[PDB]
Amino acid sequence: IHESSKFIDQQFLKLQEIPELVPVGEMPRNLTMTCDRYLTNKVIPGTRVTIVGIYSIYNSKNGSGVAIRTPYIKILGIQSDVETSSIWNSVTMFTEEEEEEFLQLSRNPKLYEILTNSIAPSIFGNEDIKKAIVCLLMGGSKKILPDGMRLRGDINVLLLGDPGTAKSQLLKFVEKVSPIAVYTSGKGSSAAGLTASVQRDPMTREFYLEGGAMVLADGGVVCIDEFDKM
Amino acid sequence: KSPGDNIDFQTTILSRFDMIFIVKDDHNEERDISIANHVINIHTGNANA
Amino acid sequence: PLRDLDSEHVSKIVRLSGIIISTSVLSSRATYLSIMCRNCRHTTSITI
Amino acid sequence: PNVSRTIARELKSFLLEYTDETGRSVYGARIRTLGEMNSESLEVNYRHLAESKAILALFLAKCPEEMLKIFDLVAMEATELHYPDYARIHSEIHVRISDFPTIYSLRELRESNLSSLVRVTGVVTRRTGVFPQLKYVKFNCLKCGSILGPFFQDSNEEIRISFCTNCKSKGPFRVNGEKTVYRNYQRVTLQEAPGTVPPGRLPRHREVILLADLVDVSKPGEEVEVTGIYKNNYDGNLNAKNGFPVFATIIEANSIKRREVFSWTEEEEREFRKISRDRGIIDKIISSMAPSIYGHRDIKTAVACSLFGGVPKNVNGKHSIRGDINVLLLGDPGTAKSQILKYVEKTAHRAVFATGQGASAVGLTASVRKDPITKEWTLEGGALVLADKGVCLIDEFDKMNDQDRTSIHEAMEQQSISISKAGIVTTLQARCSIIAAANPNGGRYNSTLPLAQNVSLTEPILSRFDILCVVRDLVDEEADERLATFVVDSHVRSSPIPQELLMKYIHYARTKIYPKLHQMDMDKVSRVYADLRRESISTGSFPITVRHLESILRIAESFAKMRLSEFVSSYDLDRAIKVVVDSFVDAQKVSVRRQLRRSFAIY
Amino acid sequence: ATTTLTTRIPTPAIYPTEDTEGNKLTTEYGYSTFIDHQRITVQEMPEMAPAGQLPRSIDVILDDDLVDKTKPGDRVNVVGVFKSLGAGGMNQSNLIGFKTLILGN
Amino acid sequence: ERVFQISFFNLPTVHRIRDIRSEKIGSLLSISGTVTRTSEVRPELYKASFTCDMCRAIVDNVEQSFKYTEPTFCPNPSCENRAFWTLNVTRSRFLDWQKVRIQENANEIPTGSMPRTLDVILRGDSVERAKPGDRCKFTGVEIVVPDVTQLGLPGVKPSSTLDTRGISKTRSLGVRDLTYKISFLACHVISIGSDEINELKEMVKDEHIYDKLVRSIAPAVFGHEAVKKGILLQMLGGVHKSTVEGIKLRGDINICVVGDPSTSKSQFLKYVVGFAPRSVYTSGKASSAAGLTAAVVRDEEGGDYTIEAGALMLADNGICCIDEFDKMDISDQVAIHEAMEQQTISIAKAGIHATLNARTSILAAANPVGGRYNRKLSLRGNLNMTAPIMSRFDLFFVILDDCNEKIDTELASHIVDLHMKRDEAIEPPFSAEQLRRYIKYARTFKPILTKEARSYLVEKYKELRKDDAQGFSRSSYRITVRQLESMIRLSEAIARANCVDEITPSFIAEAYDLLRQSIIRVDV
Ligand SMILES: Nc1ncnc2c1ncn2[C@@H]1O[C@H](COP(=O)(O)OP(=O)(O)O)[C@@H](O)[C@H]1O
Ligand SMILES: Nc1ncnc2c1ncn2[C@@H]1O[C@H](COP(=O)(O)OP(=O)(O)O)[C@@H](O)[C@H]1O
Ligand SMILES: Nc1ncnc2c1ncn2[C@@H]1O[C@H](COP(=O)(O)OP(=O)(O)O)[C@@H](O)[C@H]1O
Ligand SMILES: [Zn+2]
Ligand SMILES: [Zn+2]
Repeated sequence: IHESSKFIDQQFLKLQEIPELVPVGEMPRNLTMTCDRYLTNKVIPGTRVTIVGIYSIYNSKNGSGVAIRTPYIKILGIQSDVETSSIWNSVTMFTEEEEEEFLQLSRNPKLYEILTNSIAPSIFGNEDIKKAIVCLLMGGSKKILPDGMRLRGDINVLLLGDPGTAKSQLLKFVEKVSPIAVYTSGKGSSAAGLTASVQRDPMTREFYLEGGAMVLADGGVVCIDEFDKM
Repeated sequence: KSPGDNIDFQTTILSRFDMIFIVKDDHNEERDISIANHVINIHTGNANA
Repeated sequence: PLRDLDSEHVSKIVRLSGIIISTSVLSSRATYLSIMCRNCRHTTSITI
Repeated sequence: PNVSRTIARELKSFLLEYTDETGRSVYGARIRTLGEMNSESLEVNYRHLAESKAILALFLAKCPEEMLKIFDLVAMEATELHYPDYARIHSEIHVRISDFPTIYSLRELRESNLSSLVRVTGVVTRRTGVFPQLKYVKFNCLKCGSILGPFFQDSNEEIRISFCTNCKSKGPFRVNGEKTVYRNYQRVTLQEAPGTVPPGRLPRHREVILLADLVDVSKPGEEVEVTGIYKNNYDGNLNAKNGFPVFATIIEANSIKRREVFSWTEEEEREFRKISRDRGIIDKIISSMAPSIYGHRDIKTAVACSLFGGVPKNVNGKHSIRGDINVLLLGDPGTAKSQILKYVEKTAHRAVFATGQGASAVGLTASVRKDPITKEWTLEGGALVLADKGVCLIDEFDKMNDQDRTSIHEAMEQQSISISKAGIVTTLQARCSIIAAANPNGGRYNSTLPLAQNVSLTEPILSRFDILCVVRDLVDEEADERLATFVVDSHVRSSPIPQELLMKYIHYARTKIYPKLHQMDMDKVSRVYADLRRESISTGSFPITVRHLESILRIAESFAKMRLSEFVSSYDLDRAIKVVVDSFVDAQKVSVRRQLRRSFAIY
Repeated sequence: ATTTLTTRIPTPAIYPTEDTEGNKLTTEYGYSTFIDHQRITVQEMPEMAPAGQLPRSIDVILDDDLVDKTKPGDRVNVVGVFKSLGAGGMNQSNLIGFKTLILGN
Repeated sequence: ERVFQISFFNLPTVHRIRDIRSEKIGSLLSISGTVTRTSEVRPELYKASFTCDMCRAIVDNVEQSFKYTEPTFCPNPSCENRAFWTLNVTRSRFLDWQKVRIQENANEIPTGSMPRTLDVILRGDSVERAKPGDRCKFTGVEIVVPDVTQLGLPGVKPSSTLDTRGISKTRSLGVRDLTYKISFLACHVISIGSDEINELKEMVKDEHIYDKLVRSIAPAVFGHEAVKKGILLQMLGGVHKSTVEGIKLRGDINICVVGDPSTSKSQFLKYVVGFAPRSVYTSGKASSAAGLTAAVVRDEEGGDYTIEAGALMLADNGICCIDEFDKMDISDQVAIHEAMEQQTISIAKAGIHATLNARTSILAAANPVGGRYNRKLSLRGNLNMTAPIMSRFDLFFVILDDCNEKIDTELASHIVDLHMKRDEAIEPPFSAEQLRRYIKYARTFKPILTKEARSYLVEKYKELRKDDAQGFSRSSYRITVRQLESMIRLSEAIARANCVDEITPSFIAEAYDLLRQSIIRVDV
């Protein structure tokens, strides 16, 4: 009697040994992993995790040995590195003792000259650059005009010169400080594109947005280098 | 004809970037000591840290 | 590490780490079901 | 058969009696060490019990599977009086039969060899599983409130039971996974080694079972010898064989040996300290970097510094400075450029011998891609992920496409490789050093043009290499006196620090030593730089730049690691500055020769 | 299973090729009545999606009416009952759980 | 402890397997062809114990070829069902069993038909006497074997049924389809296709035999002593294991033959494949890496996987005639060069990884970019094969042609004089009847260097390489250490060729002059 019955969600995960440390001679091995109720959807593929679990045994309808079973883990709880990479998830719910001190920081007069002193511990000179980069991370006049023809608030900055002189380095620190920063290059990178790539899902053959820096970086700065090689 | 881009790229650089900064200066004898002695103070003795 | 998993300590609690590759679908399982006999017109309930 | 009672007490008497050298009862050592390490395995020599009573060795050869019923009980019986309640934590002892005489080629195993003990040769390939499977079996029962007690499981076949302790009943029995206990099982492919196959035939291959925690004690691509019992493996799904009833055979492995982990220890570490203080080991280490040629120290000095690397550091949570030293090896194709890094693939740890595209175990790309078995999906990382701590060795660096070039460039640029494919988004650490081998465009070095014009590669991928090593032709009566003799000596015959200490000394340093530099007098680097920097712009076309100065510190500290110093010595820089300037100057046009004299001021 | 929201007792009636009395029969095709069946599979709208992840999709069954008013690639809102029908695993023999779908109203 | 195998051999006739006819089923027959695969030697059940599940009674007397499961009597007649049994794996006989695949002889295929294949099976001590890739002869039984895939073929298929007459009131009707293939079962195998030493000794004692061999290693070709030496030397090895480290070396010799078209360079490859027993020939356009390197058959027919005798795994210990070399692709030439950067070959598919042995020489015929040989270019530019695969060739032979009337009339005569029936125009000093067996005596000779030779050899590499000072006249390619290594492994070839165990430098001077002759002019 389905209309007087109660049901729950469970999920199948696969975990594999991190490819940074595996035998040179062969592929990594992996474990079928399962979880139930509120433990579902807590984790995103490609995050780094520790699982606490029951290493358990089941029978697989293979087609494996003369008499055998397959291992699996029932997750009974999970935790992670605090957030893997940059993910569109973010926190707006700052605490009362943060607004208190951000307001007090706003009431320093030197605040602009403090950030230009702050946004670069190492880099020497190049004030006329760092000053502009401070202006970048703040966005700008996002304007939803009534005809819909909005204008960008963000700003675009180009570094040009002979190598050295931090023209590549200055992006690396920006990828630390800025919310949802992404660091890529011309021609994209290994297994990543610069711009939105579409392809079929190998199973169920569904078109979907695979990825790209401009797609992940929704809501922040994109760092690009070798911009001639597009 | 050539590999990669073409002079057309002269547009997207000047038209679509809100600032372009051109940053080369020429081997000034005191500058390459100033930056060097700062960069030494990076690698160890952590004085900048 | 998975490399050190063994038939030793099967069904103990284990702590291990890796990368999640994939996350499949939120399949649906019961926790209460109510059941009637199609001939006895007789009702029970089961919980898990 | 009750005769086994006679065999048991005979071998019980053997194990405890057997004195052979110095009169010692060596099995007391074999079993106490068995116990205190919680070893499941005893080690047994065929020559010893055969020298005692050959009928044991015959019975073992004829019908080992039944004979091994007796050994494990007797050894546990001896073990339990040696260690009371050892039976609590360990259920039984396996015996590793060893030193078995009749080695066969994997070809000639045939009809009579099965059900008998055999020693066989092959290469380990296709390790699959570590899975559990039954050893102690118990079942639930539905129609009564209690289980079926313990049944042992024979490896070859399943079991069935009717009886129940409360009832005789039809309804199902099912495995009580609340108690059932499992051995370790693995499937291995064994292949005849290439170098022992007669002309034109193909290496026959067999499927091998490893048990009893002998899982994960070999890794594929090494020659392995095993003791085991060969058998026809009837296991169902066999009536489907049309035509003749022809049975798939298997070997079950008792013992497995790698001879035909490496690590630093108290009794060995300290001799490196005294050696590390003995008289200028660096140029003695440069000699042991290449046994097969006379060669030339200018490449070897670069390779040694990559093998020790530098020190990674950060400026309060950011500003990563690369610990890795990267090398480009270049010169006319006839000069040795693959063989030297082929030695590195031996001598290094976590080191990979990558090649672009085919005939390569790793393609220099991080990827998500098929695996056939179960259509399993997993990442294959690039070699730069597989070697994240150590070094990636790239052969024919020029001969690569777009994708397998952007990968290395992204790794050098920022030491982490993106993934954003197949629905997985990750950045993988690629903190790996490089030795790259390349060839000039047209083979001849064409010394009248700069390196960036001689090679096809452009300056910024070329500049991520701090050290460029070059060799040209040598026409004169040196090479034809030396080189021909070292070459012909290699065919005619069919001072350095020994290799095993050398490969041990790199790993002992890197896992311990982080040599600082203290800013008492190091400022002079800026003075020498302030000279050499300015003076190359005026007379030469290409610049010297902070990226070079950066590498001087990180090359100097490598010799401090090789010295095992607490901090950078004032003349570790003197080694490094010569090693940098003879990278830059040799990279220029022949018109550079002025800069040899100008730099000789410090040389 | 798709004509009532409540799990009516199943009635696996047998198509009548013989009369109660035993006579032959013939079929009056078009005095019989028919209805259109369709299922359409809906996946999350890609601009609201937390991009990078895989698509996830569910099966919608349409009775006679709405069959004509969907086509692939259009942005569509559906309302209905997310029934969880059949009895997989717990009946018959063996895992994957119940077949879940929306009755599109 | 007793089993027998019996063979009849030397039957009066050979029947080409295209003329297999079902009128011969179960009869003795004589067959020959090419073995295309072998397979894992396996146990065949033969006599086995069968035990009742109902009582401890057993039977060992067997029904075994097919129907191998159901003896009709239990040694106590009463059972709650008498007919059915279980086997035993412990008390059984077994015999070694093998399948090999045999292919029609390319000398006798029909016009336009493909080289027919059929399956032939081995029992007992005849097992492991077939070898892939070579001519074989057989005798044995014209067996037939059930085949299912003949469903969907035209014509009625005979179906058996159990009758229904004289039993009453007791696929339930009892029916079967009996459709068969025609394999073969062979009892005998041989690898088809005294006063000898009194000839072998007699030739090596004579002073000229080397020069006789040079003008008889390809009797019909006119001139071209250079390539004749090269091929004769190519049939002879050099010590591959010549290292202390426990890594081997490229002891074998590789050759490329080059020149404008209508050179007879292609004839050599036909002569070699006609003469060298471990040789095979490829057009080099019509090829794939998966046909040169061994393929795999994916775990089919209920056995495990099997390896398919690729053309370059075959021609172990010998020559592969790669005609029109340059029309190969990047894929398969790199597959070659990965099989020359190592003697070994490695294969991956389906997770099954195999490393094959290989050790081979290649004889390559190649053509310039425009066919016409550009005298005024280096061989790298003219030949258009990338430097790594242009490396690892001990020599290149280059031919250039023009009217030289004193020769052209002798050549024209040689061509037309050849067209008189089997005439002696190409009569050598001596024929293959001793040449092949002498080469085997030369192979197992394994000769060695000498002190004065090595000390003198070190100066001839200076002499050679000095010619590249003032270079680019009578010089057209770079000289490096591999030319010394080439020169070493030619030293064994002549030492084998002369059957001299311990060489002298005055013979190595002839190999040196061959390396010299191989070089070419360029415009200043
Ligand atoms: N202003 C600077 N302060 C400190 N270090 C610098 C500065 N400019 C360049 N460097 C040095 O340059 C290296 C980074 O090179 P970078 O300029 O980022 O590469 P690219 O030339 O491709 O931009 C660092 O090792 C750093 O020490
Ligand atoms: N001086 C030498 N002594 C001994 N062997 C040498 C010497 N020079 C070159 N070789 C051999 O030649 C080979 C050089 O090949 P390599 O230059 O690496 O190929 P590529 O030019 O295609 O990269 C090495 O394997 C080495 O064994
Ligand atoms: N010296 C020679 N001896 C025998 N045949 C020759 C000779 N020179 C040319 N030929 C002729 O060349 C033909 C062989 O073809 P070939 O010239 O090898 O083609 P390709 O030049 O494309 O390899 C034969 O028909 C033969 O008559
Ligand atoms: Zn019961
Ligand atoms: Zn019976």
